[PDB]
Amino acid sequence: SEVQLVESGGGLVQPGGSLRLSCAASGFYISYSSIHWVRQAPGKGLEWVASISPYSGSTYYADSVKGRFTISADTSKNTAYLQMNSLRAEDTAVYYCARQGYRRRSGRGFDYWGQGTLVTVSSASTKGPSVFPLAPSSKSTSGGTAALGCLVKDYFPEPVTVSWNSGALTSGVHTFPAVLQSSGLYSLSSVVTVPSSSLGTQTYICNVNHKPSNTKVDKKVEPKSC
Amino acid sequence: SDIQMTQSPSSLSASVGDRVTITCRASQSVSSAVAWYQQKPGKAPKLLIYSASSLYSGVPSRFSGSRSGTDFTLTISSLQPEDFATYYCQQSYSFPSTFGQGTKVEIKRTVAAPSVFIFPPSDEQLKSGTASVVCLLNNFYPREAKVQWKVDNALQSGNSQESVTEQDSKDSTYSLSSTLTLSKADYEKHKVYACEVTHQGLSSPVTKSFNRGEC
RNA sequence: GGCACUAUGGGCGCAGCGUCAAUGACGCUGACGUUACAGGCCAGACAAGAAACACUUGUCUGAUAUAGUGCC
Repeated sequence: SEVQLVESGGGLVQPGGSLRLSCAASGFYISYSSIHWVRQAPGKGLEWVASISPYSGSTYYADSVKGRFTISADTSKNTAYLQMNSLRAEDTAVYYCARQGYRRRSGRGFDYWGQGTLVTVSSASTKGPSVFPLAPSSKSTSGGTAALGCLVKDYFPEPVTVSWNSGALTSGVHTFPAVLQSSGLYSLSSVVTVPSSSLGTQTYICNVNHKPSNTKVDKKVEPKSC
Repeated sequence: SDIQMTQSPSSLSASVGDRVTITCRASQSVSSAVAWYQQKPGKAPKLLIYSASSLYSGVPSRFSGSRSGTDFTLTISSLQPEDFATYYCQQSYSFPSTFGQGTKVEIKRTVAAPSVFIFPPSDEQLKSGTASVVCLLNNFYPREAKVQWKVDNALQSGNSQESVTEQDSKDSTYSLSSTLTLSKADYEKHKVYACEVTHQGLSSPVTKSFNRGEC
């Protein structure tokens, strides 16, 4: 269980840029394993990217990256690298490094995986999100339950972190996936259903946190009446 | 000539206790050089099967791998609440490596109807010149549900974007989001905005709406 | 390119020839002897080595692989 893999080095890059991921083997020696990079485009499945083979240092690449990406290990550092050049947007994914287990114990299965490092390719720039309240119209309360939420609009890139009332009130909370808009920015909205007795008695404030732009927003949600 | 690994089905909706089978076919022979991974959302993949039928470690016995020619199948003998991830096949027989595009395996529950809520834009948001009208479908099952935007009994199109949760853990429901985007000018040109939901749980499509200054 | 014939390890000495040293050591070259013993060479299949390829080792199957000399 001391076996671990840790990726690093991702973030946003313009098209045509370059990014160099690391993968930090702890608990075994990189020297004696095949090491792979697998990416996962957001909303998609797994796509294989590359591998470097032990002893011979022989490498292999995906058809799609064969010429822009380069895999390498530093045995002295117990870290395998990924040199991504001349990035394109469809290179955007979470990138995972994985170890091929021992020939006589797991065949060619990848038995330990990293955590994943996210990499966005975009010529869009950073943007903090604007937080608007979806106010609970207690104008209607049938099952004694109104719905309230925060609209988190026009940010880039993702992720975003939406707590509600600072970690309390986790129950019935539905934060949605972001969606890309024709603008090229993302928008998502988080909601929570609550008793409409406690409407007013309790006060409801969503906790947004978009660290790519260093914005810690807090927005209060409440109706406005006549 | 890459070897393609065509996984099927793309989706699978079962209930606990069921026997489940997921197939994958190699466009050429891969010998038995085939792995199976389970992936739950946000997390890294877990190896389940290596060498097409041998079970990696930590894998319960209900899982099992199978080969027949170029036809590789994972089967779960009796589905458990834990065995509700996406599943991928991989060929490692030649380079470049290949994966299936995955199989999403979802819980099956009783048919639940959506509780429909609708939201005008904010004064803050209209203070800045754009109007987002957001409608909410809450805690229903199954997934497939139509949402129709009428503005003054007129169907809209293309000015709205949907968004759906993953299945809940406790009651294994869904929730869906829809957002009509407008310039603040176009928003102020109309009075009736409506959100029309057709779902199986509804005998008749349920509608929610509002006026412009309605308070 | 084909055919024939001939040669092919390891020590151990012999010579020659080096390099650093500093008259030391170890290489390199012998159809140069000698020899317990045997190997050496090329390729394929399969296995194993922390091992998809490459590398190294083992088993199996073939013969090959070099050079030299003729003839065609």
